[PDB]
Amino acid sequence: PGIVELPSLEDLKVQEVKVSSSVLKAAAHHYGAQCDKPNKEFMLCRWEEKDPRRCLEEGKLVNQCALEFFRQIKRHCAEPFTEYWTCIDYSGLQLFRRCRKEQAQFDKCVLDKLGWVRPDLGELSKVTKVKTDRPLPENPYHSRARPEPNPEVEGDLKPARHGSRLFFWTM
Amino acid sequence: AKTLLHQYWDIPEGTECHRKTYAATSIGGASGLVVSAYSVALKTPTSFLEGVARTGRYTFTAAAIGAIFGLTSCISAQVREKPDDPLNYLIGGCAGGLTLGARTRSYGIGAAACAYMGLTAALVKMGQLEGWKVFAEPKV
Amino acid sequence: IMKDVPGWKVGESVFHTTRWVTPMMGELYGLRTGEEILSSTYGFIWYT
Amino acid sequence: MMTYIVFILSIIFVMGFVGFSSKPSPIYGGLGLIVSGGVGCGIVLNFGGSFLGLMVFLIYLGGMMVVFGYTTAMATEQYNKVVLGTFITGLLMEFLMVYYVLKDKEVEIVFKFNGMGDWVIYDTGDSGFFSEEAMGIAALYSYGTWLVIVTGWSLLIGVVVIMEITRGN
Amino acid sequence: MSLVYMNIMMAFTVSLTGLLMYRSHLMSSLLCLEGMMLSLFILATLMILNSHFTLASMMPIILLVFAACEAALGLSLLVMVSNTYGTDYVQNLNLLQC
Amino acid sequence: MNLMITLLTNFTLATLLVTIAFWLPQLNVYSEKTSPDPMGSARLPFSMKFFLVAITFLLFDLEIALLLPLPWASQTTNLNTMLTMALLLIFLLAVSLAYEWTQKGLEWTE
Amino acid sequence: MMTGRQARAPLQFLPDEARSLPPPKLTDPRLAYIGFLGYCSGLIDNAIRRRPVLSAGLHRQFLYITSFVFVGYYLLKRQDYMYAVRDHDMFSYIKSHPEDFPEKDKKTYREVFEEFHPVR
Amino acid sequence: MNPIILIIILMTVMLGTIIVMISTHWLLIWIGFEMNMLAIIPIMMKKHNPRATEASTKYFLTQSTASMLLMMAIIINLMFSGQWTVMKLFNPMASMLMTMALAMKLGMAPFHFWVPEVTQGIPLSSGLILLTWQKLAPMSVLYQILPSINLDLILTLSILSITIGGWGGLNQTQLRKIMAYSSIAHMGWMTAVLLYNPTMTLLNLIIYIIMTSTMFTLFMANSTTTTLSLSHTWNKAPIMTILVLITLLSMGGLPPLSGFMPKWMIIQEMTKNDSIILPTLMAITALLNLYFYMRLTYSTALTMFPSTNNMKMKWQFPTTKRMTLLPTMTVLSTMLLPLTPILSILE
Amino acid sequence: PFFDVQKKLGVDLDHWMTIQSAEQPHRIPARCHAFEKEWIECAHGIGSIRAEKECKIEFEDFRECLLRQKTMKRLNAIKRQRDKLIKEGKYTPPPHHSGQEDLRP
Amino acid sequence: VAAFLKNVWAKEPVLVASFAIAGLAVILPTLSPYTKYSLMINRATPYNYPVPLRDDGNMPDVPSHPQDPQGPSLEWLKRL
Repeated sequence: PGIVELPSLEDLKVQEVKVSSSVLKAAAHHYGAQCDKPNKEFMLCRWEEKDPRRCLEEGKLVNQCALEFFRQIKRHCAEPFTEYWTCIDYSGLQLFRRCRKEQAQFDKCVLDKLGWVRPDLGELSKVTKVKTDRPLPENPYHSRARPEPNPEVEGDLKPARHGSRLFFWTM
Repeated sequence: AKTLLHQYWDIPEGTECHRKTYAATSIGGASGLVVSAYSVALKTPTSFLEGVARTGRYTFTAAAIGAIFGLTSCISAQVREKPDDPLNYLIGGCAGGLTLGARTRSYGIGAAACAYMGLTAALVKMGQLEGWKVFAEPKV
Repeated sequence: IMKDVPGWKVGESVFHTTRWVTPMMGELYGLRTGEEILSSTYGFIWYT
Repeated sequence: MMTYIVFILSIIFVMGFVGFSSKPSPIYGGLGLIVSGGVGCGIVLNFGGSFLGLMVFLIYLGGMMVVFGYTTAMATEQYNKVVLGTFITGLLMEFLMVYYVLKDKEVEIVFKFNGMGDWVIYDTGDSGFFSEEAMGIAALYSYGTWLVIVTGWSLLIGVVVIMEITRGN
Repeated sequence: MSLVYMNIMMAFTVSLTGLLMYRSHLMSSLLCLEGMMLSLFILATLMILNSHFTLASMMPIILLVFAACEAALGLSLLVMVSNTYGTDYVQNLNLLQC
Repeated sequence: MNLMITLLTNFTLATLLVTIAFWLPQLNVYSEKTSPDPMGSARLPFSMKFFLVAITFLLFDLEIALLLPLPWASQTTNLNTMLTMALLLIFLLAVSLAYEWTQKGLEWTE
Repeated sequence: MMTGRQARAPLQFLPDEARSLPPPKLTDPRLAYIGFLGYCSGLIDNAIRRRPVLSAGLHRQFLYITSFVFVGYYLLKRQDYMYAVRDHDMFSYIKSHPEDFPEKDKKTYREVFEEFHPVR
Repeated sequence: MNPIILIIILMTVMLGTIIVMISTHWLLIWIGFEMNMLAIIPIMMKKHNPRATEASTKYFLTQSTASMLLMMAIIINLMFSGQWTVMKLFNPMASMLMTMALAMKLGMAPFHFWVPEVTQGIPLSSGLILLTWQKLAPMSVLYQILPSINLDLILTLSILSITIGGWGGLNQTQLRKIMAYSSIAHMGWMTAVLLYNPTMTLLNLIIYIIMTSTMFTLFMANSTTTTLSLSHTWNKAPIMTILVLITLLSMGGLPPLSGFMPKWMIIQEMTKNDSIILPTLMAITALLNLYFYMRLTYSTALTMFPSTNNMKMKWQFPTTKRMTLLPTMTVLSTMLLPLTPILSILE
Repeated sequence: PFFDVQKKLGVDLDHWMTIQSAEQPHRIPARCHAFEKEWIECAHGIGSIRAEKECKIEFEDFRECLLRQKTMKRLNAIKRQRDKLIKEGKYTPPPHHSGQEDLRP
Repeated sequence: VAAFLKNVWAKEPVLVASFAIAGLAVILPTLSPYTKYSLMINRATPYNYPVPLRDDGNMPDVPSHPQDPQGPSLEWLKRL
């Protein structure tokens, strides 16, 4: 069959977000609140195209914008975030309820230095709309032409001609 | 069991008697092996050697049936100079029936086997000539 | 690797369609080390 | 040789079957079935079926084979060539399949079998914050209403049938 | 197909050949039947979990339970045989030849 | 790999202890005993009650297997259907128990 | 053969299109035969229980005849419906595919030649 | 057995067969088959005889092997198709496994060995329930999978069943074994026409069910289990002998009786497909079924075997058995030929 | 006979479990959802004969997704040729296939 | 009725207690007003990703941001 179209290694190169899982989980809510538009555009592109190779540039935007998140943490709120992600990182299940005072201090510093509001319950899990310029793929499954169905039955039901026509039976 | 009949039928009638005789002997030996397997399964022998003896007896009887039938049919089709004729297979079937009578050590079984096996072999040749089907594909 | 084998096209898909198919684990870690294969395919199940 | 672990386990599985396909004695056949059940539970454990593996340990071994051995203890009163013969025969054919599929990597008996490890056909994704098989079983009450009804009626009818037919009157 | 499919099918085949050749007892044949059911269980759950068929994961448990219920019934029949001839030998179940 | 290591360690400690218990005083020198229980000559008679409670355990164990995934199933969205099916399963279990009770099934092993 | 025809309206004894057909007459010979079968069954019922065959149980014989006639009338209606369905499908398939059913040139006997085999 | 428990068990048998008939999932087919087996086991153990226990054990072992082969076929089709819809199978091996599983369930030769055994060891009502009701669900499953049925295998099973049933019924003296071998021959007839026209399979199934019901009802009404009591029946009640003579005449395919209706129709669907040797061979073999039916009619109604002195006492008591639908089934099984086109309601 | 009680009565008893692309708990997709979906939307309502003779391409794709015969056959060919060239000494593994890649994230 | 109930409370208290508990379990969900709270607690759990919808141009009810006033609220679960 066909040859798989694959992007070159230069198309896959981007500056990574080299942080651990607890670092991301500490600032997950503010990352969702602030970096919402490129994330939602990338996820809509992924769910509509059904192909990673067609979404790569959108993915790059995520790896840009998230980085522009963390730098703003590093410039202004480095130390409370350091304490908060360390407290998150200690516990085995990375529970949020074990680090309430550090979370309060980090949120207070962020609000009074950057004006970011932490989302409430169910706010991040909402379904939102995205205005984008790329067109809707008319054939994402690459489906070919369906077979033509059989002709249907039409017309009134006339009685059987000369009955059953089974051997000597007249009807 | 389909490749044995194919290798028997792809030999043209009255051309090489050895290959036809070998193919018919193989078909008869397969039939005798099946019969002996069912006999030793359904009726258990009193000893292992008795079972091997019964299996060998059935296999040799049916192989002799096939070899004699194929040899006689090919020789008669060679000497009578007509390949497409059920009389040759009738002669081969009666020769097989006489072989059955010689194997079972009796005369009445030999005569009945001659008559019915000659009729059956003539019917088989007639069906091969006219394209009769026993396992007919559903076309209607 | 396959510059010598005749009748071989490099990157020939096994599917008649051009739609993207999620790569099977052997397609990804086919030519890697044994420990990477073990960590990738049995790391979660064998983790306590 | 670690990457063939499931395959290695599978060998013991079919080996355990020759433990009781030869039928040496109901106690030894039950022991072979116990070993085969533990090996099969390990096999399904290596595929992610933890609940189904513990179903095998809890219900097959601890539930049903216990009753089988318990009824065995009421028969086959305590105190061969054929058992050892078919055990040796089955082991020889089993190692013949092992050697052939480890040699030419592609065999066939009825279906075409591949000689690579079991790890190739695995999935590269992640299931998220749930186990897919766990919610598939958990959908027995939300989706499988008809299955629950027929299974419960079958078990009730089985209780009635069992206590009816052993009355003897 | 995979290697474990061959091994599970071979296990089913040898348990089937074990069932079809009775030696002396009936409990051994019942154990062979439960071995066949176990191999069916393993094959079905391997196929189901390989392909991420989510709902079908409810199935093999039923495949256990029903067949396990059948096993109980079989045991009762054996006990009835053991109540007549005192043993579970298969060579006493020939009263219907005539 | 940790569970397999723990299982192998427990198994090898068990067989080391069994071998030590079964072979350490075997190397001592003692005197042997003759080859010779209230029922030595009598055969074992069959009892229907033990087999009956065995099969009753098996059937209740199968219905326990059916009833088991309720902790996972309680997190569903069809809560009315889940509650109805769970109550129906336990009700059929109780119905089987009561029918075994009424027909003198639990007699002399009550 | 007709398994795909009655696949969109399943388990229908007599569909709506069956009402477009003339119902069987009450004086149908088949209905009279089914009523005669019911009367014979009533006579056998009288006979096997050691009763006067032509005398005992007039109400039972009447119920036998009535039930047989009822069931037979409905079965006959279904039978004519399904034969009409067969004819309709046959004619529709002939009309839809003209190339598979060519009209044959119907020659007279002055052009055709038939071999003469004398009997003597 | 309690009447309530017997009623519940009979509705469980009916529910299992209905579950096999109406389901679109293979697992539910398997579930219904196990329901049917588990619920029909105690009916064979109604009298608590050693023969009944051995018959139930043989039936259990055969049905267990058949159900396990059916599950293997279902699992193979699952692997090679990824779906459970009851339709054509997508592997020849699964089709072969399912076909031999349903052949073991129906009693087709060479899996027939349990049918003359088991039917001998169980009462007449349970034997009737077996030989009529247990053959509905496997025939439905065979009906649904005919695009994947191998023609060679099914025709081999059909001719083996017909020949073995005739040659087996040629020997027996017991009535139940005769009905078992007759059943084997009739299912050979029904499966021989399945791949050509399954409406004829339905018609032959219905006619066979009516005839077997009539014969077993007559045997229950006269309380006869061997041929000699059936011979004795002429003194007690002659009308019963006339009825069994007419029903045995109809069971052999003798025109103008209704038993000529199925097989002739079967020939009409096999000469259309240019298969001439097989229907002629099957009719020639069914002449043996006609032979042992003729032997039974010779023993019962066409002559008068001697009776005993105590039979006079039986002249003083009328029968009180609930002969349910006996006249209707006697009429329907014998005078149904002039309504032959009614089979078009089964198309 | 197949008495379609479910479609006549409008009830659903086992149609949710018949196929693999059906509605699932938490919308969990199977590994061959798209292939089976395409095969089903081909073969809908055209009959079994036209289904088996008209879109054999979609059924072959679905079977290839299900069992992966050709994928592991290609993997066997690649690994066998790699082992042969390793034995012949004309090939070496790159550092990124040996365990010193310092991978992506 | 009251004599029978006192009689079974005298002879078999275990069965009386079991039947009372079973009856309470079978009639109490239909009367407690907190079952709907369980239903929308189980509904509000985000197991999957809330995949966004493409803005055709007229969707006033759906929000454009997670912190927008549109969409469902969760103050009832916060308070209860």
